[PDB]
Amino acid sequence: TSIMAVTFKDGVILGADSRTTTGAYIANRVTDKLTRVHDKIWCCRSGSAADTQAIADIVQYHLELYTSQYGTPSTETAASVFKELCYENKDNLTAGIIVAGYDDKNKGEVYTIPLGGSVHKLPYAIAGSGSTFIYGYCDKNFRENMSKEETVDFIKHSLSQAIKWDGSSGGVIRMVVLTAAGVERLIFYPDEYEQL
Amino acid sequence: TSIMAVTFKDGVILGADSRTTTGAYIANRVTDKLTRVHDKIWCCRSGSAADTQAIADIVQYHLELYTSQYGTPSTETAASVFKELCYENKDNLTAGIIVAGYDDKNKGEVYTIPLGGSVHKLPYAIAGSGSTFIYGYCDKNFRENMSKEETVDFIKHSLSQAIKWDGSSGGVIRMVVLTAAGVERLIFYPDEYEQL
Amino acid sequence: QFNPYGDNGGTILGIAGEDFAVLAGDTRNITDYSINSRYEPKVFDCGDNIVMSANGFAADGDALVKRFKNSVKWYHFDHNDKKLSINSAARNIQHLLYGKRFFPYYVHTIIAGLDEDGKGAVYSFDPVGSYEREQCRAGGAAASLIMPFLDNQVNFKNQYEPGTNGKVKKPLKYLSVEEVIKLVRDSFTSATERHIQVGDGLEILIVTKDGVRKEFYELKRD
Amino acid sequence: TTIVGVKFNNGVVIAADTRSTQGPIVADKNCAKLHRISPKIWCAGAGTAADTEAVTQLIGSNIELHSLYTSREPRVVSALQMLKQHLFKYQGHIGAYLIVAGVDPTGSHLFSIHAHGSTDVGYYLSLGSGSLAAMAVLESHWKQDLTKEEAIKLASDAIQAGIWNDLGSGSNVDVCVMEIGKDAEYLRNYLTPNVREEKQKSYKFPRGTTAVLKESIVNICDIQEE
Amino acid sequence: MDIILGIRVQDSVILASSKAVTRGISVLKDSDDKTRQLSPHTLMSFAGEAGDTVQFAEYIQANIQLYSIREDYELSPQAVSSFVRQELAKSIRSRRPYQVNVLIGGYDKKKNKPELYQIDYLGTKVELPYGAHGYSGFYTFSLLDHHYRPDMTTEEGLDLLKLCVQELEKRMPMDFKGVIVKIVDKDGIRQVDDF
Amino acid sequence: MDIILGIRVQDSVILASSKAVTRGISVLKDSDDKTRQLSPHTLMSFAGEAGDTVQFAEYIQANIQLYSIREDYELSPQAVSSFVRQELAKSIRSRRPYQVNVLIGGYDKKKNKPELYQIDYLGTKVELPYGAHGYSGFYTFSLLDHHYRPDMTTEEGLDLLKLCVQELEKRMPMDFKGVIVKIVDKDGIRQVDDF
Amino acid sequence: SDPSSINGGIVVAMTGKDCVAIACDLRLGSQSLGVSNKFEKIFHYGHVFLGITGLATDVTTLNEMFRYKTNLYKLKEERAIEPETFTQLVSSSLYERRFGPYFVGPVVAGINSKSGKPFIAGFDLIGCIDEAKDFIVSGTASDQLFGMCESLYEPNLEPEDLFETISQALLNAADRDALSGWGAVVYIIKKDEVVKRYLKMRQD
Amino acid sequence: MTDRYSFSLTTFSPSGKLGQIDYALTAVKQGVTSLGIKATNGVVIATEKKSSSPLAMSETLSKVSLLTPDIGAVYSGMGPDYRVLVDKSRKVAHTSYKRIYGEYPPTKLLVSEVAKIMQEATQSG
Amino acid sequence: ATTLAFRFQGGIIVAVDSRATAGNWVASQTVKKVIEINPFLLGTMAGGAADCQFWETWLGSQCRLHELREKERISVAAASKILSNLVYQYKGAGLSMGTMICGYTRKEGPTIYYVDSDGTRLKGDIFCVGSGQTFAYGVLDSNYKWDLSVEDALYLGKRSILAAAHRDAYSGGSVNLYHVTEDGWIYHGNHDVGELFWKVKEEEGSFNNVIG
Amino acid sequence: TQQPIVTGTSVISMKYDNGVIIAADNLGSYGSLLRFNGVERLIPVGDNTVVGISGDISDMQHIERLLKDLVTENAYDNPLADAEEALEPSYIFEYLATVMYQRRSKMNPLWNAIIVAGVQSNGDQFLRYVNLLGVTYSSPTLATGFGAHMANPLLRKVVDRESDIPKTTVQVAEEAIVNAMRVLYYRDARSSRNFSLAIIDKNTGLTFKKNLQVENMKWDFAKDIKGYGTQKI
Ligand SMILES: */C1=C\C(=O)NCC/C=C/[C@H](NC(=O)[C@@H](NC(=O)N[C@H](C(=O)O)C(C)C)C(C)C)C(=O)N[C@H]1C(C)C
Ligand SMILES: [Mg+2]
Ligand SMILES: [Mg+2]
Ligand SMILES: [Mg+2]
Ligand SMILES: [Mg+2]
Ligand SMILES: [Mg+2]
Repeated sequence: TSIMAVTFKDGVILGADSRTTTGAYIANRVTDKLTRVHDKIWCCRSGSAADTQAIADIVQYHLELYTSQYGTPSTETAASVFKELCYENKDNLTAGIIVAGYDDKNKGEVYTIPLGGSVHKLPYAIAGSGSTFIYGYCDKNFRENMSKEETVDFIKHSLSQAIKWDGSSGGVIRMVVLTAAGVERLIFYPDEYEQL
Repeated sequence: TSIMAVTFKDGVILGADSRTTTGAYIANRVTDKLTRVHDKIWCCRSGSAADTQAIADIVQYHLELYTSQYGTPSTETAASVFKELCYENKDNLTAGIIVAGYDDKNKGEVYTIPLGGSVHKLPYAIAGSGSTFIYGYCDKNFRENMSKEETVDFIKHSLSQAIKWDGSSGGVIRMVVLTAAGVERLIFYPDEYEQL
Repeated sequence: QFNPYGDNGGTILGIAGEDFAVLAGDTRNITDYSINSRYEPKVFDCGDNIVMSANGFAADGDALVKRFKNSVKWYHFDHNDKKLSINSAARNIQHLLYGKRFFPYYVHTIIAGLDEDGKGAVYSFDPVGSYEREQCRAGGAAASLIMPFLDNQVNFKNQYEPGTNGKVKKPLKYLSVEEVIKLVRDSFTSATERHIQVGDGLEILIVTKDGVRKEFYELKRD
Repeated sequence: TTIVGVKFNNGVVIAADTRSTQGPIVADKNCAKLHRISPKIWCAGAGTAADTEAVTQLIGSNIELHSLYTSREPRVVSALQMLKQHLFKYQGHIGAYLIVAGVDPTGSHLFSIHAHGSTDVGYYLSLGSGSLAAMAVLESHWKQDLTKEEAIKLASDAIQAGIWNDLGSGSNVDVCVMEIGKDAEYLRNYLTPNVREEKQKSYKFPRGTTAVLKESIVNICDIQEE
Repeated sequence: MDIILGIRVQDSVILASSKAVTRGISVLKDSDDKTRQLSPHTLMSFAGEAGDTVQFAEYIQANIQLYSIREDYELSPQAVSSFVRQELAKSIRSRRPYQVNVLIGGYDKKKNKPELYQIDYLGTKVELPYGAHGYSGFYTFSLLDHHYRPDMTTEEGLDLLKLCVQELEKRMPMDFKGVIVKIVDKDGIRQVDDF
Repeated sequence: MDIILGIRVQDSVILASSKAVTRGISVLKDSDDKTRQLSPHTLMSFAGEAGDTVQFAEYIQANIQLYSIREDYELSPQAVSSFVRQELAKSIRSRRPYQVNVLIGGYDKKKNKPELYQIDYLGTKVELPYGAHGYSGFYTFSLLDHHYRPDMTTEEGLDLLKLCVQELEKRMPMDFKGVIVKIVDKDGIRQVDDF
Repeated sequence: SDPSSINGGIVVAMTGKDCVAIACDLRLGSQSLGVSNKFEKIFHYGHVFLGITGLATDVTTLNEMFRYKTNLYKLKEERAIEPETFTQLVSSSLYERRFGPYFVGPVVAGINSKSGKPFIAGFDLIGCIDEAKDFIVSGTASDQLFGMCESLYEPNLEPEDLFETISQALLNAADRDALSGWGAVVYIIKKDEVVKRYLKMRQD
Repeated sequence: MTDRYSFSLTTFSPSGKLGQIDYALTAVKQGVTSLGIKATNGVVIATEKKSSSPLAMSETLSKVSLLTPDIGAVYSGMGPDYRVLVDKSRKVAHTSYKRIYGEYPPTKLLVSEVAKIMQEATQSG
Repeated sequence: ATTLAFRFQGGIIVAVDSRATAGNWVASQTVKKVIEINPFLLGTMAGGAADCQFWETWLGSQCRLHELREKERISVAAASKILSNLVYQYKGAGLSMGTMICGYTRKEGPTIYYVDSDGTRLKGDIFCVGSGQTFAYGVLDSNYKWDLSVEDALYLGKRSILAAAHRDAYSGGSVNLYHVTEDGWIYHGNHDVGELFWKVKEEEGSFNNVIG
Repeated sequence: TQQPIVTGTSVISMKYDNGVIIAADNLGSYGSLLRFNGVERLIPVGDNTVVGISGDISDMQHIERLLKDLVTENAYDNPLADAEEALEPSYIFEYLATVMYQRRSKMNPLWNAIIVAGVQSNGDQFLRYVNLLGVTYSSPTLATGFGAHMANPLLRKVVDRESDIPKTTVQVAEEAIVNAMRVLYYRDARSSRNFSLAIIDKNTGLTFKKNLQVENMKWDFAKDIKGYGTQKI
């Protein structure tokens, strides 16, 4: 798995590959790892597919009930609910989740929740087995307040390399853009990103 | 450990960090990982320090005796001697060696010998625990037939990132330049490469 | 795997005199080959003229002392401020220790004071609560170095009267508080020389009818 | 165990504590850890004490024969090479961790060597359980172009840090100074900051205190004439 | 414990049980009675893990005696054996199972028939003309297979039992210190005091 | 095998050794002689792992008989015991050590003295007034400590030995099928055929 | 299981004024079972004394080995071996079995016949030499012996005072060890007379 | 190949003479004179440096050799044979003595070891 | 450790050694291995020191509650069974206990029950328990009679512990003697093994193997 | 029972004449990966206490929330919450020490080593340690992890016993702490150049310094070091 989320001038974009493996067998080559827990709060999942789906479903339930009572939750609030589940059940979970969301007050925000269940607010985050190979590239190429097009290029190029070197990553590059304008899904195919 | 060797227009340059660890303790922060087996045939060492020193000493002995009988050995010949030791004693060795050398006929050549004792001739090579973090960066930034200054910058920037992310790497960046003009040693300190 | 136990080193020593008792211990606290503190008190005044030390794993040691001190407080509340006698304190500590029989306090406990006749008393416990009134007891790291010396110099073991050649034992004459303190200091000086976990300082608590007094002495810091 | 080595202007100095232990028990309070490989090549050992002694004497013996064969004074690099190849062959089972220092016709040298056979070069080095305490002092006070007096001071200060802070180290500081164009000076018990205080009591027994069953003369002499 | 034997003859059931109690290195006792009277015409012998054997036997004894008082009636040997089997079958999936094997020798006063039941610690029940637990059967069953007749007298049953014990005393490595023999018939339970 | 005892009295050495040979489940033999005559006035009993015991004993016997023929002379019990110790001390660091414990009872014709040596499989030798291997000593040494005198007759030694065997037969769990008893004195070696 | 504590036993050596003392218990056991109360652990080759604790088969073997070697030494050198030289021989002999060692704790004691200087030394099972000025201890009650020696010892004791010191060090150390005791022997060694004394002690 | 000369080249003649030893002594007789004198507080050994050529640096040829710090040797006869004997004598002082006893051998015993080596060249194959 | 108890004409003799060890290290030579449950009942310590101490004091509390409720002395049978039923509840948890519950009542006479931490409860005439039990059994079995006098029985128990103290490395220190009568137990003193061994050796002529 | 995942290295501290100093680097390691470079591991409680935490970061964040909740709870129905009934360093430590020992007793520890540094109401210096086992101790200098092995020896040269505390100024103490952090950066493979430092003084109060860097580093001597033995070039 190769996943990342990047804040930019107009908000935040989440990116992910589409490969799901059982050992060396690709059980699903068109997986959607970008999951919606609220209208403009999404997450990237890595680790146990069963665990991260179970967690995401519970979070979506919590934020739906939150919204009915208190109105739209913040991205920080969503990250907290994720953290509570991951931290308290750390013995029985294998889950690495990146939370990304867009407020109008706070704009684009990214939170990463690694194995232990800690929370870290960052300008951008990378995770999954494929992320190891792009720590160098992402650190050198990330800038704050990039344009939408620049951020799409940054994520496309980054996950391209992660896919190239990690056998557990591959397929299509999926992206979800979160701005004031709304929610936009993007997809990029192998013939496009392999020639970069 | 973070090590690499890069061929360029005038020959080849080897690069390395200077950190040697025993667990989390830095046993030597000014290690020289660029070792000379012949006048213009050097290597970068990773893995067991005992094993790679023992191997390098034996290779230096073999190439010295070769030279006395048959004249200057090729870089390919040196790589073969390394491979013979690493392959035949694979059960008892933990050694990852990059061999780099300059002929006048063949110019700059790089060979990498990973754990198993296989040989791979490449335009450039990266190895050591820190190399994982710069596969993306090096693949995106390497060009063939670079100038000396460009190659120094490429290695400096690459190992800078490897050092930044890998706890097992650090200290100074050492480099050795192999050309027709001779053998040049370079050193770059933390205050220089950390601000890149 | 998580190991709930540790070893903080240290060595303690209790000696019962005719009308007094001493409980001594070194002030060094360690883990593995490092020193945590050169002065971390290990012997405590628990009230009612009772002194206590629980040597071994310091977390368990602190917990037990804390719970016993608490037991003294509640004994006063429940029984009209009655003084907790040393024998009653000893039986109470057995139940505190045996309460965790299947997850023990990893300590060797010693208490000292005076019995109800005013005579010096020392009680010694194993980790799970078996106990005995004793005249002399060393505990902890250098206990094996100290006890044989005390058998010889306090109880005059293997000592006979010159001229009789083994026929008449050396008579067991009573020792003063000044005499006992000399043997304690020499016991710890000797232990410091040959045991790496013993050193830094020696703190002695002396119990008489007048109350509890403290004495401190430097030990080698290497 | 704390052992250090420090380079200076015209030579090199090594130092060591004097405590040897078996578990938590101190076996010898005044142990000698500075080993002579040759007159002007000395090394300090940590780890298994028999191994550090044996490997020193073996290489020291072979170094002497080599010196006689070649009519040349022994070199530090020779001792280093012979030590590492021997230790590598035994794959760490010979538990010798050494700091090797000396002067020879090539100059002054300072190396470390580990049980598996890897070696290092440096201006200041430390080994043993008290090496972290010692290295803290070395990293705080070392500079280029140290004098002989400054190096002895630094080395002994580094050993002291081990003596006081590491339970595996204690007692006294031994030093050996190897200067170019001079005899190596071995300073046994250079510092003595751990003398035991007088005891409170004398434990000398009255004669006849111990019970005896039998007495007899033991014949240590050979079979006699006549 | 070790050897427990049982044989059902014409008009009675005979149970033989060893007298030794060994705790590892030493033989602590040589007169131990490994049996409990459950009711006037029902006897149970037992062998297995220390402590559990007697605990189980006395527990069963108490339950049958309770039934006897409540109903003023003696349960049939078959009924008692079924109760015992269920207790052991329940026990085998417990937190800590009873490690006890039993023989139940009873005389059914309704049918006027002796009955022998063999039950192991798993709750495996079988009605037999003769039975054993542990290694006892390995030595004795070949002799019983040869000599046994369903119309044997009590005296003939005791003689065949003596031959079984003699073979055990010859070929078994352990010294089980002889056996206590008890007879269960229409008149109740009695012990053969010379064997 | 199991129990081997030895007692040195005034004028002789008496060795008692069990007769049982047990292979796991069954007692295969009840008349096994766990001893070898090394020389006319030297006897060795043995116990340990199956096969190795007899192999070692016969190997020693062959070597001593070879020495006797070469020199036309009987080695002293002390000399024989030292040879045996060295063989076992050599064996313990071998690829596969002899797992054999021995007692050596001999009468020294030069000194006119009986001698008993106890050697275990490690090569641990001790000269004793009485000795044993395995668990035998645990049961018998308290009796021997009480009754033993250095001036005992052979008949008194046999009586004390009977008391030792009786205690073994009472408190030991295993049936060792009695003992074969042999006496070593100035006239040589003889077996007590009623014990 | 641990070879150095199957049989049990202890040895202690001390220096005095123009004299040395070496002492040992007499127990040989098989773990809990006491087997022999006459197993002496001190031997001598000329004027050099050697105590050996640990595995009893190795104790006997090494004694026979050093008797062997010192007898050849004497025939070739035409003189008795000295304590300093013998100490090196013990160390050499133990280290030759580096990866298959004798499970022992040897102790050397004696007086150099030429210099008159008292000498003691101790070894680990692999040959490391502990050459103490004051005292050497060895065996299953070595902790106890360290405790006794460290407090009881003072330098320059006269032969008959040293006897009392070393005896009381051994006795009280042994009485705190299950695998030591069952009798004790003390050697008092001077330049040309050696006295051997068996001590009366508890037999449990 | 293999050394197929496993038989003695020195043998007794009918008169009881060992020819090769006698002839070796003849070679010694032709050799340059060397001597030794023992005093109460020391010993001296001396010989002539018979230089084969004046262009040769005779300081580089050592006829008098240190064996141990307290033992020295000189010879008469075949120089090359001496040189290898010195190498063997230096080594045997360590292997058969110093590595065992932690001290250098006494003169008589080192002599005994050198003598043994020379005896074996008189009987070996 | 070595503990014994045997029934005879005059009641029960209980004898124990006094040594406690942790590995080879002798922790104490002055251990009290006879637990005075009450003035009529005695228990012996073997196995776990705490387990024996704690639960046999607890037993004394249960016995006291019994006689308060029933206005009658508790039987040895009932007292021993309270303890065996208790340790049986804990079976598997790791209790370590080997004890003889000894008493003398009107209805039973002198009675001894061996109680053990895996649930065993055995009535008997002679019991021995501990690392030195085999040595003590030898002396007991060869010298025991029902018609021993109180004096001779006391000596037999003393001599049997001495035998074990000598041979067993983990037994020794001193011998504690008790004599249990119908009117209660009577303490018969502490006897140092060191002094007792030499005394017995001379007077009895035994231990000729040992030089004195 | 668990294992630490994201971890923080050494916390170091010492007493001086008028108060205490405490320091810790800003790194959150993920095994050998130097993952997070902006982690604050010194957490102030009021104006009199700073709690320094090493080990598992997820547990550190949990402890941080417990301390934040402690301040809220103390203010409830407490008119003197900012005066006489404010939280003391000794109160904060005893609470944490209780939690740490309880958690280890349930076989579910907070995988940390903690140092509570502060100044009490009466001006007394407070410095005490607690870890995942519930083990506690006090000393003139305290350090966790690698700091225990390398910092303590250096800090103990300044304050070797209790009587050295009044002789030690804040300048000398801070200097010693800053040097120790440099030594740790040289020698600890899980350390970073960036760190935070806090001073709690009885006169000048709490001074919290962020974004400090290790400076005045010696590396020049590395240029002369060649090979591992015999190599000259
Ligand atoms: C320096 C201390 C260390 O570097 N390491 C601590 C381990 C200590 C080793 C050494 N002690 C010994 O060699 C003692 N013998 C010994 O350990 N033998 C081993 C055994 O388990 O018995 C065998 C050989 C495996 C000896 C002193 C009795 C030691 O003290 N090292 C010092 C320094 C090098 C003297
Ligand atoms: Mg799961
Ligand atoms: Mg891929
Ligand atoms: Mg120290
Ligand atoms: Mg003893
Ligand atoms: Mg005993």
